[PDB]
Amino acid sequence: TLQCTNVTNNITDGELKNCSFNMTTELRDKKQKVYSLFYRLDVVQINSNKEYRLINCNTAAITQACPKVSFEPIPIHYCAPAGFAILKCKDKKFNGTGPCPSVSTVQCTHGIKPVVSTQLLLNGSLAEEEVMIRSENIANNAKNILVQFNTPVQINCTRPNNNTRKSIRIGPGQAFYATGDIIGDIRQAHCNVSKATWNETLGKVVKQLRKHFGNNTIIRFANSAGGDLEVTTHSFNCGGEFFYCNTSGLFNSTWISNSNDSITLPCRIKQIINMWQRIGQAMYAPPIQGVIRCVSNITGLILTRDGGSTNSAT
Amino acid sequence: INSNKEYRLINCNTAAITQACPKVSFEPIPIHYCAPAGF
Amino acid sequence: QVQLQESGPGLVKPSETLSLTCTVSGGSISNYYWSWIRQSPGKGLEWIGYISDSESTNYNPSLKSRVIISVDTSKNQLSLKLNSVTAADSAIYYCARAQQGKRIYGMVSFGEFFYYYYMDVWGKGTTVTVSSASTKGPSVFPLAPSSSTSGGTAALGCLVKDYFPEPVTVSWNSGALTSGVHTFPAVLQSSGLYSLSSVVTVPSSSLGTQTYICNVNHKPSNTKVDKKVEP
Amino acid sequence: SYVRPLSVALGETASISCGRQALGSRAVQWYQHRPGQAPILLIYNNQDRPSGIPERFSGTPDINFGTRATLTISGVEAGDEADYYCHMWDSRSGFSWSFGGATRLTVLGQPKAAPSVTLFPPSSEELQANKATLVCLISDFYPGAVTVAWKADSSPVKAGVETTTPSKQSNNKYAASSYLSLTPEQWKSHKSYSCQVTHEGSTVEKTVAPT
Ligand SMILES: *[C@@H]1O[C@H](CO)[C@@H](O[C@@H]2O[C@H](CO)[C@@H](O[C@@H]3O[C@H](CO[C@H]4O[C@H](CO[C@H]5O[C@H](CO)[C@@H](O)[C@H](O)[C@@H]5O[C@H]5O[C@H](CO)[C@@H](O)[C@H](O)[C@@H]5O)[C@@H](O)[C@H](O[C@H]5O[C@H](CO)[C@@H](O)[C@H](O)[C@@H]5O)[C@@H]4O)[C@@H](O)[C@H](O[C@H]4O[C@H](CO)[C@@H](O)[C@H](O)[C@@H]4O[C@H]4O[C@H](CO)[C@@H](O)[C@H](O)[C@@H]4O[C@H]4O[C@H](CO)[C@@H](O)[C@H](O)[C@@H]4O)[C@@H]3O)[C@H](O)[C@H]2NC(C)=O)[C@H](O)[C@H]1NC(C)=O
Ligand SMILES: *[C@@H]1O[C@H](CO)[C@@H](O[C@@H]2O[C@H](CO)[C@@H](O[C@@H]3O[C@H](CO[C@H]4O[C@H](CO[C@H]5O[C@H](CO)[C@@H](O)[C@H](O)[C@@H]5O)[C@@H](O)[C@H](O)[C@@H]4O)[C@@H](O)[C@H](O[C@H]4O[C@H](CO)[C@@H](O)[C@H](O)[C@@H]4O[C@H]4O[C@H](CO)[C@@H](O)[C@H](O)[C@@H]4O[C@H]4O[C@H](CO)[C@@H](O)[C@H](O)[C@@H]4O)[C@@H]3O)[C@H](O)[C@H]2NC(C)=O)[C@H](O)[C@H]1NC(C)=O
Ligand SMILES: *[C@@H]1O[C@H](CO)[C@@H](O[C@@H]2O[C@H](CO)[C@@H](O[C@@H]3O[C@H](CO[C@H]4O[C@H](CO)[C@@H](O)[C@H](O)[C@@H]4O)[C@@H](O)[C@H](O[C@H]4O[C@H](CO)[C@@H](O)[C@H](O)[C@@H]4O[C@H]4O[C@H](CO)[C@@H](O)[C@H](O)[C@@H]4O[C@H]4O[C@H](CO)[C@@H](O)[C@H](O)[C@@H]4O)[C@@H]3O)[C@H](O)[C@H]2NC(C)=O)[C@H](O)[C@H]1NC(C)=O
Ligand SMILES: *[C@@H]1O[C@H](CO)[C@@H](O[C@@H]2O[C@H](CO)[C@@H](O[C@@H]3O[C@H](CO[C@H]4O[C@H](CO)[C@@H](O)[C@H](O[C@H]5O[C@H](CO)[C@@H](O)[C@H](O)[C@@H]5O[C@H]5O[C@H](CO)[C@@H](O)[C@H](O)[C@@H]5O)[C@@H]4O)[C@@H](O)[C@H](O[C@H]4O[C@H](CO)[C@@H](O)[C@H](O)[C@@H]4O)[C@@H]3O)[C@H](O)[C@H]2NC(C)=O)[C@H](O)[C@H]1NC(C)=O
Ligand SMILES: *[C@@H]1O[C@H](CO)[C@@H](O[C@@H]2O[C@H](CO)[C@@H](O[C@@H]3O[C@H](CO[C@H]4O[C@H](CO)[C@@H](O)[C@H](O[C@H]5O[C@H](CO)[C@@H](O)[C@H](O)[C@@H]5O)[C@@H]4O)[C@@H](O)[C@H](O[C@H]4O[C@H](CO)[C@@H](O)[C@H](O)[C@@H]4O)[C@@H]3O)[C@H](O)[C@H]2NC(C)=O)[C@H](O)[C@H]1NC(C)=O
Ligand SMILES: *[C@@H]1O[C@H](CO)[C@@H](O[C@@H]2O[C@H](CO)[C@@H](O[C@@H]3O[C@H](CO[C@H]4O[C@H](CO)[C@@H](O)[C@H](O[C@H]5O[C@H](CO)[C@@H](O)[C@H](O)[C@@H]5O[C@H]5O[C@H](CO)[C@@H](O)[C@H](O)[C@@H]5O)[C@@H]4O)[C@@H](O)[C@H](O)[C@@H]3O)[C@H](O)[C@H]2NC(C)=O)[C@H](O)[C@H]1NC(C)=O
Ligand SMILES: *[C@@H]1O[C@H](CO)[C@@H](O[C@@H]2O[C@H](CO)[C@@H](O[C@@H]3O[C@H](CO)[C@@H](O)[C@H](O)[C@@H]3O)[C@H](O)[C@H]2NC(C)=O)[C@H](O)[C@H]1NC(C)=O
Ligand SMILES: *[C@@H]1O[C@H](CO)[C@@H](O[C@@H]2O[C@H](CO)[C@@H](O)[C@H](O)[C@H]2NC(C)=O)[C@H](O)[C@H]1NC(C)=O
Ligand SMILES: *[C@@H]1O[C@H](CO)[C@@H](O[C@@H]2O[C@H](CO)[C@@H](O)[C@H](O)[C@H]2NC(C)=O)[C@H](O)[C@H]1NC(C)=O
Ligand SMILES: *[C@@H]1O[C@H](CO)[C@@H](O)[C@H](O)[C@H]1NC(C)=O
Repeated sequence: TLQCTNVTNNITDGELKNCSFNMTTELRDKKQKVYSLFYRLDVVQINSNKEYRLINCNTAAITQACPKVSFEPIPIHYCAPAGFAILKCKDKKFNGTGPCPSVSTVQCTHGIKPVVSTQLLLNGSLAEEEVMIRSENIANNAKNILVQFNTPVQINCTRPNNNTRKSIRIGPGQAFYATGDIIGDIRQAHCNVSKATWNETLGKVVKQLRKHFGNNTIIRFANSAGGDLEVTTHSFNCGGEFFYCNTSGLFNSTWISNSNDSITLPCRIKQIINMWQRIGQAMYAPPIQGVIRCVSNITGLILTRDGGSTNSAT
Repeated sequence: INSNKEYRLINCNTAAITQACPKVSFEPIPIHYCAPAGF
Repeated sequence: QVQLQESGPGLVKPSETLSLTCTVSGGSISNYYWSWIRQSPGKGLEWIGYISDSESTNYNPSLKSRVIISVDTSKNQLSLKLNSVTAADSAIYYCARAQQGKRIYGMVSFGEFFYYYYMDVWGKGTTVTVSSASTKGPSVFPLAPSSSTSGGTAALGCLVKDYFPEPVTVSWNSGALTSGVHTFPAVLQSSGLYSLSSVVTVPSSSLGTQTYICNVNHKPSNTKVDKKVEP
Repeated sequence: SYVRPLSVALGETASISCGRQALGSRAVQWYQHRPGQAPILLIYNNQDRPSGIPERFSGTPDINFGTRATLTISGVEAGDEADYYCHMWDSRSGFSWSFGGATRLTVLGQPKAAPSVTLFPPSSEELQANKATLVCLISDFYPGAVTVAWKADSSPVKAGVETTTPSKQSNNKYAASSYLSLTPEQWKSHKSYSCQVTHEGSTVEKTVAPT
């Protein structure tokens, strides 16, 4: 239990915190107080000046990822063995299921990069076509939707704080990576999209779904309205710390009867995550020091209807 | 580090330790490495 | 093209209310913003607060107990009153003219800025200290020339000895002359009163009697005094 | 709190340090101060500067973090003599209500100006007021480091011994006065009286006598 309150700033925008705190040194009976900088979501209060406790402490353990390993995704080619074979389909207007007339033989997948993303996909494959996309059964709401593009538009997620860090030794060989002093401005995590391309790739996502709810019908959009903190917003990895932006500006339009203007999308950054909806030992994500900047290539998205209401009205 | 006097274990600085089980012994014995059929 | 002057009646008793106004003859004052600053000898400058045309006020941390400042539109100028002055608040004060710029570390919405407040053109300043003293006028005596160095040049000055604060006009012939001027600021005495001297350098061929008249004023005592000097 | 000192040589340009060093992106105002009269202004953004000011001084612009506000004072002269104030406004510090600490400068490398004394006895109607007193005047002397002594011929005074400390005109050199509480009795009792200064390691200092 490791006391803190707000971080130095003119009171503007749970931005972040700065606790000062007990710890065990390499020697046993020896202890030490030092400070670090956490974020709103990693800790929750109980009682004094004041002081909270780490959100996961409630239910699970944590093993911090070794910063020697990195989570930049790389192409993976899954392979069927001798005595078997994979196979690929090769018509562009193919929808989710059905026999494929154009077929050619592969044994190992093309390069799939395992991007950890919730509600959107990007830097993925892109069909030479107009983005025709499928469900398990569109007629029902409960089973998701999975778009993916024809020409990708760019995405660059940002927070321009140069974090500092400091290795400090917990004990025999264990070195905890405390986040250190911020030097420079205070700056929130966000992400840019020029609507010019967004609304027009949108525009072609608009017209094709029509071929399943009539060519004369309403369509709609606003923000996610159900679930937990992690999936209601864009969970993903960029360079070592994970993002969570409300996609508010994006889901902003109704299109019926058929200067830069760049969207900017606020995100919050996490460090300790119970991923893949699995309770158990958490992972503490070490910080990232200096600037950050990640370009990106939107290819797809994931959606789910809400269900019961008047048929085909709205 | 500092009294009457007292020190700390040289490795405490950088690493952990697991003591060898005295049931196992490190007397060396002949080992014959082997190539398999097909080699 | 915008100008200044500040008006202090003098010194008001301890535990009391200040009154100072500083009029401007430059333009429209409901378009901008004029604050206050304080010099005090043996200490540094200090700034204390402000307020707007759209009446948004502000004070200085150590001093916000009872500073209140509201300004007039008919008379384009500011009117500051305090309450409960100590001997320490003794000081010359300049009405300070603040021009604002933005800065921003980025793009407005995000949040994105403190605003700086920098200050263009201010006033000569009007002097006010504070102590429990009344008002009296100076003493006025002439100290004739020497008959100094070889002709031409010679010397002559006026004496003013016993007067309440040092800040007093002392013009010569209503400012007809300013050559060779040097008025010495005064010396404080154990009695507790400034004592000044002020002198112009003359030539011995200039002599003599061409109506040099020494003209001194002093407002808290409301004294108007001139004095004819002669060898 | 108070003044902290920096000295430079005449003709040549030097540094200026500042306290209070910023934490985030900067926007520091200056203020040139002269004791008694209005503090002028040399910049408003670390980049640009008001009108009518010589195009010499200039703070360091916020190009990246790593910069620390600094000025360089070319063509030094006695006119640059003043105290100035480094008023800070950074990204995350709150409303900055104090200025920068007062900062000294004196220009070094302007050799000295000898004083010049005047000396003009009590009034023709101070005598009647039952009081009498005459005061030395001196002019144009650098440095403003001078002691004066008053002189009953063959005996100093050590009475009514209060004088200004050297304060300075618009000629850039200092001035001073020394007043002499006396009585009209011992004023005529004595043949003459003096009041002679000790600027530098030199003298030049004459006397006066009653009518
Ligand atoms: C994602 O999408 C986002 C959405 O579009 C996008 O957001 C952008 O983010 C970036 C950063 O991520 C932002 O960049 C910053 O922008 C700041 C502001 O720049 C704008 O505003 C100023 C101010 O305008 C006033 O002042 C000028 C100057 O006199 C007047 O001429 C104007 O008329 C105006 O005055 C009126 O308006 C005021 C209100 O603003 C009123 O108060 C006033 O009374 C008047 O009514 C403009 O000058 C800027 O124009 C210039 O820049 C743009 C590009 O930004 C050019 O297109 C344009 O042609 C001009 O060149 C612009 O309009 C910047 O101040 C800031 O840069 C300073 O700070 C950084 C860090 O703090 C420093 O490293 C940097 O050096 C800069 O400091 C300079 O300036 C300061 C202050 O002046 C000086 O003190 C300092 O010495 C230094 O001077 C140097 O540069 C000077 C010129 O800058 C020069 O004069 C000097 O000689 C010296 O060389 C920073 O760049 C950007 O604002 C966001 N966009 C928007 C629209 O807000 C984002 O990029 C996207 N991508 C992501 C997130 O990855
Ligand atoms: C998160 O929470 C944490 C809580 O645990 C926060 O951590 C705390 O943060 C505060 C920040 O306010 C720290 O306070 C600072 O402590 C300084 C320690 O003092 C050292 O120096 C003393 C004497 O100097 C020796 O060492 C210097 C090198 O440092 C050396 O050059 C010199 O020759 C000499 O050997 C020494 O006795 C001490 O033991 C330390 O070693 C202290 O100096 C700081 O004082 C500042 O700030 C105060 C604020 O009012 C000023 O009034 C002071 O004048 C002083 O000003 C500084 O800046 C001036 C310019 O503006 C300089 O003129 C001053 O000299 C001084 O600058 C020095 O250091 C600069 C480099 O930093 C140099 O450039 C200068 O030349 C000077 O060397 C201040 O009080 C806490 O110590 C710290 N605690 C812990 C446990 O970490 C953390 O900040 C929080 N983070 C966030 C983001 O909120
Ligand atoms: C999300 O973020 C991404 C990434 O930020 C965004 O995508 C990027 O957008 C950029 C456009 O703003 C683009 O890069 C630019 O290219 C410009 C050139 O284009 C213009 O000129 C060419 C012809 O030259 C035209 O064809 C074109 O149509 C345009 O008219 C540059 O001008 C840009 O800036 C200069 O600085 C950058 C640094 O940021 C340099 O990298 C760049 O090269 C530019 O010039 C210097 O460097 C070159 C060599 O690189 C020199 O030749 C030149 O003289 C300049 O000199 C410096 O370097 C030399 C050494 O070479 C040295 O001698 C000298 O002293 C100087 O130091 C700018 O670079 C990106 O390509 C683009 N990225 C991607 C991946 O698409 C995206 O839009 C964002 N999306 C959203 C929604 O926000
Ligand atoms: C991701 O990022 C997006 C982008 O913004 C977020 O979207 C926001 O989501 C929040 C959900 O928390 C929405 O908040 C809800 O808003 C309603 C409306 O607020 C009314 O009630 C409050 C009292 O609670 C009033 O004070 C408000 O007053 C406004 O209007 C009057 C005049 O009508 C005016 O006097 C006020 O100053 C203010 O007006 C000013 O702003 C409006 C524009 O907003 C403008 O028209 C006006 O001219 C002024 O400029 C207002 O009447 C609110 O009632 C809801 O209530 C909940 O909280 C309150 C406590 O605050 C409880 O009382 C209540 O029971 C509920 O619990 C919500 O707060 C917000 O609208 C929405 N914004 C947008 C643009 O979509 C996402 O939430 C983000 N997601 C995450 C996960 O971070
Ligand atoms: C992590 O969680 C733990 C759980 O408790 C937190 O607990 C803290 O433990 C310590 C030690 O048990 C508490 O220390 C207290 O210190 C005060 C006052 O100490 C001051 O005065 C002392 C003399 O009275 C003096 O010895 C102290 O230090 C001197 O010497 C050191 C070098 O040895 C030097 O560095 C100093 O500068 C001084 O020279 C210090 O000046 C004391 O009054 C407390 O009372 C105990 O002892 C008295 C009798 O003296 C007894 O009557 C009491 O009942 C009590 O037994 C005690 O010694 C510390 O106070 C605890 N924390 C809090 C908030 O109280 C721990 O802090 C967490 N974080 C960590 C460890 O980082
Ligand atoms: C995000 O935030 C980080 C901060 O962590 C930024 O990283 C910093 O970037 C700057 C670039 O602007 C780097 O500076 C460069 O350093 C290199 C190498 O340094 C050598 O050469 C420089 C001279 O150029 C010299 O200063 C260095 O010497 C050090 O030690 C000397 C004594 O031997 C001393 O004389 C010298 O001044 C310096 O020590 C000083 O600092 C310490 C405290 O910091 C102080 O106690 C000491 O007394 C001295 O005052 C060294 O020989 C140069 O080649 C470059 O020219 C440039 O100077 C920083 O090094 C770098 N810092 C870190 C920690 O990485 C990011 O740039 C920033 N990015 C963005 C995008 O904002
Ligand atoms: C700086 O830290 C303090 C905490 O020490 C923050 O104060 C917090 O302010 C929020 C409102 O802005 C309070 O939330 C309240 O929650 C209750 C329900 O729990 C709700 O009914 C109220 O309407 C309100 O939303 C919160 O209690 C309060 N924390 C306290 C009092 O400990 C402050 O917001 C921080 N600074 C910034 C800029 O956020
Ligand atoms: C991002 O998308 C582009 C296509 O939109 C991918 O291919 C690039 O295409 C542009 C022109 O369209 C070329 O100039 C680049 O050289 C191409 N890059 C590569 C690596 O082939 C690009 O690969 C995508 N970025 C990724 C996958 O990281
Ligand atoms: C579309 O979504 C955007 C938010 O992404 C809404 O934009 C707001 O518009 C007002 C102007 O009336 C701005 O002052 C706000 O700052 C905007 N909000 C944000 C969060 O940027 C817009 O109103 C939406 N339009 C519709 C019809 O849904
Ligand atoms: C036309 O619209 C009505 C409602 O507006 C809807 O019920 C009907 O299914 C639509 N027909 C087609 C062919 O889309």
